[PDB]
Amino acid sequence: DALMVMPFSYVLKFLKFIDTVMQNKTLLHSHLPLICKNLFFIIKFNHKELVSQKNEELKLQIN
Amino acid sequence: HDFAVTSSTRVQIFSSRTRQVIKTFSRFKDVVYSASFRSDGKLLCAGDATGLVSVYDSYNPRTILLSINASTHPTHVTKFHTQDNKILATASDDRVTRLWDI
Amino acid sequence: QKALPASLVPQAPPVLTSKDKITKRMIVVLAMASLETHKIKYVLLNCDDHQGLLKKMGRDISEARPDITHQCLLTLLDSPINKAGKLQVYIQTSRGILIEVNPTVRIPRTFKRFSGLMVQLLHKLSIRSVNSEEKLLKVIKNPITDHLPTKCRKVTLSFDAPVIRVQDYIEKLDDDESICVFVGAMARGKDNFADEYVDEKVGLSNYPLSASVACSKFCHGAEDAWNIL
Amino acid sequence: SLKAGERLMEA
Amino acid sequence: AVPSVQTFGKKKSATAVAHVKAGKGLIKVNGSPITLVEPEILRFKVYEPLLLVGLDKFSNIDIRVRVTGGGHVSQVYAIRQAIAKGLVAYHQKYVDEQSKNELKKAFTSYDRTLLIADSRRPEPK
Amino acid sequence: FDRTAKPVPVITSEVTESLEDMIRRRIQDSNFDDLQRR
Amino acid sequence: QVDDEYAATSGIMDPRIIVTTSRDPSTRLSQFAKEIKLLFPNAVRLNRGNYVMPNLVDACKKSGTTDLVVLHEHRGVPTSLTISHFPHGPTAQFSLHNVVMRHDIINAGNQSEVNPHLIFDNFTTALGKRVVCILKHLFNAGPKKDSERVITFANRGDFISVRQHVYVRTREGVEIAEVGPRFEMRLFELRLGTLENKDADVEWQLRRFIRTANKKDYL
Amino acid sequence: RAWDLIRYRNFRTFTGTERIQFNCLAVDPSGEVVCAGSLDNFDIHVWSVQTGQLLDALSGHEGPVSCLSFSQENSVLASASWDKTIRIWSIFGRSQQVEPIE
Amino acid sequence: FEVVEEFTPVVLATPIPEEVQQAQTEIKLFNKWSFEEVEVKDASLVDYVQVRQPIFVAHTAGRYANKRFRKAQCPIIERLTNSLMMNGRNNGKKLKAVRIIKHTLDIINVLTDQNPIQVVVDAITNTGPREDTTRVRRQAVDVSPLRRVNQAIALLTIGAREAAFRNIKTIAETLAEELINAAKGSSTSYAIKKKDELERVAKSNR
Amino acid sequence: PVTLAKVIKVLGRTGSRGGVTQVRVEFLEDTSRTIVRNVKGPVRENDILVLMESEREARRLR
Amino acid sequence: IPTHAPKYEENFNPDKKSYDPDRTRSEINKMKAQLKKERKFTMKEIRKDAK
RNA sequence: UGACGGAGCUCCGUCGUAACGAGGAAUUCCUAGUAAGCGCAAGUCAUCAGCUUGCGUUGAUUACGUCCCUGCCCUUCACAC
Repeated sequence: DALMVMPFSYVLKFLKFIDTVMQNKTLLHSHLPLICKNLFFIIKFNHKELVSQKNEELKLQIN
Repeated sequence: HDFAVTSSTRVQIFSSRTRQVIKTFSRFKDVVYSASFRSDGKLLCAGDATGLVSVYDSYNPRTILLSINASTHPTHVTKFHTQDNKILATASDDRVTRLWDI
Repeated sequence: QKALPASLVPQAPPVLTSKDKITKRMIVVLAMASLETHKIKYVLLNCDDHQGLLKKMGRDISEARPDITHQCLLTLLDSPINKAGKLQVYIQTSRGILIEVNPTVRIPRTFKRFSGLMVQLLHKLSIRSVNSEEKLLKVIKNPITDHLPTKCRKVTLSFDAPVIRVQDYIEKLDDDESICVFVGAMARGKDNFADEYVDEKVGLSNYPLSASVACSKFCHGAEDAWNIL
Repeated sequence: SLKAGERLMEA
Repeated sequence: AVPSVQTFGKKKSATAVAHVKAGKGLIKVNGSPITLVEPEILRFKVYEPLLLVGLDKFSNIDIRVRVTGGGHVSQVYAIRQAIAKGLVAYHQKYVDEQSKNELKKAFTSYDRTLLIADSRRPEPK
Repeated sequence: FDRTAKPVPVITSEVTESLEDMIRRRIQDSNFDDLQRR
Repeated sequence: QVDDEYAATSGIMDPRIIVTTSRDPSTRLSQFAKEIKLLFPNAVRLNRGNYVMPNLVDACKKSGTTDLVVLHEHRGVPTSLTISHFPHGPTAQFSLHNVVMRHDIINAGNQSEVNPHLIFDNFTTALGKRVVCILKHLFNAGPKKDSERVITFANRGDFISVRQHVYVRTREGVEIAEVGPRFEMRLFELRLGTLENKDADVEWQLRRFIRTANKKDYL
Repeated sequence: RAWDLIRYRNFRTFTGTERIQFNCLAVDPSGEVVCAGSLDNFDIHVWSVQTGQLLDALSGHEGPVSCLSFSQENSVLASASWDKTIRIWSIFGRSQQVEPIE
Repeated sequence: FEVVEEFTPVVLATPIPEEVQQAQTEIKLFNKWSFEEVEVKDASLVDYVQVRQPIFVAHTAGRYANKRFRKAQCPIIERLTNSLMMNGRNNGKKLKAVRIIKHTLDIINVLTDQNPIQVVVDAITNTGPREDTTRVRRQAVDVSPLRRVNQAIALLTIGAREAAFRNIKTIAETLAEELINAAKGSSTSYAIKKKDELERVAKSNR
Repeated sequence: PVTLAKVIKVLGRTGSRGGVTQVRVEFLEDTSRTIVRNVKGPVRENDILVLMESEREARRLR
Repeated sequence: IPTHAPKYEENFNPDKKSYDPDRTRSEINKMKAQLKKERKFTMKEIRKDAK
């Protein structure tokens, strides 16, 4: 419910956050299940808006 | 084609066949100066020495549809525009012939 | 050669009351009027006359001056705009009692006689004329919003707000509208009494203004603006 | 006080 | 025996009994023509069924409606329920079923109360 | 002359005192006539 | 042991109660109707506007309601109280005297809605045991031992006094505080059936016009 | 009786308090509420699959409930009986509402 | 090409006025106004200003309080009739409301030749407050479409009523004037003034 | 100019002020662009709302 | 605008009775009130004593 | 959103727009055949006629979500979590 309240603008900051976590692989394995659940619902909830954008920097982050 | 006569403070509509009064409009406080119908014949407009112009539904004396105070001077002529229904012409002793809209 | 009106006899302008809302008007709202009664016989509590009694009540005697409310009505009621039938006055007691002031009334010029009315009005809730034809002072139901005109402009007298010209203000406003002015009868206090309901607050002069002075200044501009004379 | 999500937005 | 059917329509305490038989198109309410039912303003309501199926169906039947109890509004509702139900039952007993089917379809498509009693049974909360 | 039915009682102070004393006694002993799940 | 009507659910299911009033109730009666529900934990107030008694009972029966309570008044003065136990009775008729409402108390505050403690005093006769049985089952069971809210039904010459207190256990005793309301109820009719059934057989009725009605005691 | 096919076990059994025979059943799409009906009780029983407690007995039918079904999307419940009526139950949510249809 | 479903003239033993047959051709409000050309100009008011089901008279005895959003399916004319009756003395009197409304449509058609139902729809759509304020001071907030239509009917009925509360003008004519002005969008209609004030106040508290 | 946005999700657990609902809407002009708003009247999904301003983002209104 | 003056009673006491033009009209009104108070006072007393 | 008369809430016809003119502050209650209006019966061993209880008729608006405020209450046999 907390994450559904999030506007799509804060999703992009969330995706950037998750990307930065990726480099810290120590933090990655420590909380891998949680990162999976929260990241992936977020894609679910506002998939339509996320796919809409043409932003190159977002395209490399998702990859 | 019942015909309206303006007499004293009243307007009397007479049936063509019966040749007798079928409707009477006596709401007017002062002398009445006109009884012209609209083109559709549904509405009747009239003038008064007070200057107010009152619009009645023809054959329905009880109902008043629209009342306009054209001037404080007497209003002697009140005629609906034949081409256009909505606009009503009012001429008064004020020497200005106001063109009203319903 | 525009023709003359048929009847040029002088005609008294209508007495404008709460039932009539369409007409353009100036409404002066004397917010936070310090008007309260208490049995000693009920007397209008005053800053000077009843100091010990108000101390027993626990209310500060600084905000216990119905004189200011009395003076504002005098200048407002005596203004030519009132004589032209274009101004109506409402009074909001600090306790939350709303009073409608009929423009036709003549409040006594002496304050003591005025206090005699206020206890009469607050207890009897209505005041009648000498000839018994019209109710001059009648307490009315809050909020103040419903009694005011349907389309109206709202301002408060704020010393902190930018200084404006009242004449230039009323001129730029529309005609079917009406102007409502919230004047604080308080000796001192924060100008947030009407903040809930008003849309903006304006300043009238850079120097501080008394309630009697400010409302008189505001109405004179309307007379100049509306050519009341 | 701040709730779930609202606290996150600050974070 | 003359083919005929009997039906009931109820609204509050108002009850209407409609007898529908073979005929030449005479509709009567309480021994008076249906045009004379009152109040006038609500007349079309009792005309309401008559208009949907078309007056042609009724040219071949006579109908007599007797109303008792309730008020004017409830009585009119009883009359319209009774006339609809009587027409449907008569076409059921004496006419093909494609008839009963389109009559029921039209009546329920407009307003189901023509066929089903509307009872505001109390509901607790 | 006689009276027919019971006179309606008057809840006087001593009656109130007597009643509340019984209430205080019952609770002091925790003697409550209560319904319980069987 | 608990009576046949209540034995089936005595200590198995909590009671469901509806409180109502006569047609076109006065404000005070509605206000009293507001108090009585707050007395019984599972009571719900229902407006009796144009309701018909067979419809009222039938609708309540469909709801699974356990008890129905109806109040009458006279010039804003509560006068009678009736309790009917579904699905087949009994129905008790009570007369209210010396009614004092909580709205007559200034700055009284809000009550507690915990499952109350119950006190039944001076009920001896078989009829007395019966009246306790009806009145007992209106409330929820298993009140918490330290529950602070207590109701008492005190019998004094067939005039059942009702008081409702909140207590604090002190180091040298117990202190109670009245919350109200105060009133006196006297049973005068008890029938085997729902209140709709005027034809229900009477278990018992109060003879006021027996000579000894001045002095004869029942509860 | 509730069954897991993976381990083929009766992982739960629900029973009415009054020893009622059950003829119809329905399971919530979320798989969290199990609701059954009877020809002897005239009311509809409900349980939690997780805990097995009887949440509430839905009442209002004057005849036996014949059959039951939940919405896959709306999550609402539709019930029928020999009482010549259909009732729609909005059990989920802060407030409970019932819509009967004849 | 032609299709014939009627091979005999229809004469009923009970006489029927011919306008009733003309009604059989098409269902018209009071047998005098057609719903076919009526459309809600604003998309938002669609699905909540219901005009697609034609009715002879406003009275229906429908069950429109049972659920939350049932009031949407109500015919809007019936909603206006229900809102018209108020203030205790008129309570319980729906028939008087129907008569007053029928007079109002007669007056509207007389004053403007346009279909009065479209005038009603236009007034309701125009007067719907699109944004409002809530007490926190005040804060601006959006307005749901059912709140728009309800509040619109409320303002129209209230303004028309209060305008004729102590005046020679009767309820029917004051209605017709208020709906006409609201449909025009002129500030003369009380409801439009209130809507403008509300939206402006929310704009200030935006 | 005033825009139209169709509600897609009525947010829950949001604790807005009484009589106020926090909701998610999608502009009709652009089926991609979504915005969170606050509404005063009762609301269901699939409605559309008239927005005077399209830039302000909803905040929990205490 | 037309001008009118207020009507009011100097030294007004709300608890006090409104002044009456006719003395006989006032005096009977006094004693009608007194009779009612005494009557209602007596009736409660006899009831309680009889009770 | 009147009065009078007639006819069957509807229609027709006539008129005509000392105290008080719909009631302040506060405060109370209320969700569908409900609020409200209207009339007709009975007085059921308690109560009631300074009235009480029934019966029918007409019949709505706004909410039916929210725990934001304010109070009360409860908690600390698989699969998946």
